[PDB]
Amino acid sequence: GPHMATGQDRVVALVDMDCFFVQVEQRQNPHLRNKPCAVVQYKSWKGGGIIAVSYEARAFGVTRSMWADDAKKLCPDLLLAQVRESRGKANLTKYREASVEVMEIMSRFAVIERASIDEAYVDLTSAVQERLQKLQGQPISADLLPSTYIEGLPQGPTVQKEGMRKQGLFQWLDSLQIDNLTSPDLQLTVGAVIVEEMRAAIERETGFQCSAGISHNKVLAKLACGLNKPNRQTLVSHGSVPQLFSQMPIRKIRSLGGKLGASVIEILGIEYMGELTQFTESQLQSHFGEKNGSWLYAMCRGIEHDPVKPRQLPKTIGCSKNFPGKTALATREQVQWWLLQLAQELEERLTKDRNDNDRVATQLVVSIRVQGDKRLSSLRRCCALTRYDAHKMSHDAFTVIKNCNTSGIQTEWSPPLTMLFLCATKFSAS
DNA sequence: ATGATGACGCT
DNA sequence: AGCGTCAT
Ligand SMILES: Nc1ccn([C@@H]2O[C@H](COP(=O)(O)OP(=O)(O)OP(=O)(O)O)[C@@H](O)[C@@H]2O)c(=O)n1
Ligand SMILES: [Ca+2]
Ligand SMILES: [K+]
Repeated sequence: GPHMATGQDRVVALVDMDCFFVQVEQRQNPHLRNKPCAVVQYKSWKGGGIIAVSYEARAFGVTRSMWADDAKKLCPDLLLAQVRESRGKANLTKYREASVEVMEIMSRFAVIERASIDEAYVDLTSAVQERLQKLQGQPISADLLPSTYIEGLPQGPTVQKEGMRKQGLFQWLDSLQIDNLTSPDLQLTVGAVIVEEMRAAIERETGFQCSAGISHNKVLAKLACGLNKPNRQTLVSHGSVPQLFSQMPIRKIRSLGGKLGASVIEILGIEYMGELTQFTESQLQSHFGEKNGSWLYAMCRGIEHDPVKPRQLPKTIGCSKNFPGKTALATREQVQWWLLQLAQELEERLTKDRNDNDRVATQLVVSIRVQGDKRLSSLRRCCALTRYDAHKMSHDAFTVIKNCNTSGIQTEWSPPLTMLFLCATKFSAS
């Protein structure tokens, strides 16, 4: 009752760019705009691997991981943009720089947590409180929420998508208590107004469209963002959670998409997030551990406490290349040349990072895979990163992995290497 | 022969 | 430290 927390203390938004890599290429090349198109890397094996897909192309069944030769069988007019290749490997610099453009814009509105190349969480609690004061109780016009969906509405006693959307928005606004400044539903609505403004600024200043979710925590904001894509935003209120979760497959909630979520389903004999409410917290802790059990107990009620962490820059800077099947590295010369290739790209990115961001990495992580292992990584070793010098970094990487060579011959490498990875970590201010 | 990333938990 | 999970 009066002491039962409802997890309505914050306003959190998740902003996610639509078909990011595709939009980056379509901004650069206007011939790709408003067309079925995809982004592909490499080209020789089966036309290249598709890594991003425009919504027009998704209508034909094109998906990520598809070989482009196979995507062309579903969508013969599919247009393709190729990832840049430098020093023999895919180079994602264009997308990292486009990401910085977006993140710097969102940072004007609030402190962000950079979750990925194209996603950021925003804690809007303070900004909402401010905007509510600037209001002083005037109602919020539907005109301020032109691309907002209210999940769960319309409901109660038109056949077009936008008609639905407006009907739900009208019901939501008509029931709002704009007089109470601590009403959570009011706070979410003002949050959504701000997110409309943020999304308009991103589009105005970059050309890029995005979707967003607005709720009271990160999991609900992420789920919300996915409900109405592309180019729309969705508000998921605390009150909408019971119905939303009642048919929500457990795997759709962030962190439950893998083995843990599969075990929740199998051990408890359930399918949907809402079914978790019927277990005590101690029961869930007994099955899934103290941390996971408490998290599930709260999360299935719409409650989660993970803070939006103030972090706009990535914590690691890594360079990786696979050498699949027949191309696995079988000579010391090969291993050494590719370590140098990776190390040169890493040196370039590290020097740029140090000039831009006033920090220096202090640890170099080297990771390899040997032919035969089902695990993505077969060995990971660290060494000191004392100088931004590619030849030194590649020599140190070789020193820390060279005893993996089963070969009795000095020149050969066995088993051959199917993956090389160099990662700079443990940043210090400079 | 998906590939190239990136954050965080466990021991 | 080194490995694994989960995600873009
Ligand atoms: N396995 C994956 C995943 C992502 N990505 C990259 O991260 C970007 C954002 O990932 P995403 O949000 O999951 O997908 P999206 O392309 O933005 O499309 P949308 O968000 O559904 O509109 C993609 O554009 C790139 O394809 C990559 O490389 N491999
Ligand atoms: Ca996206
Ligand atoms: K994303």
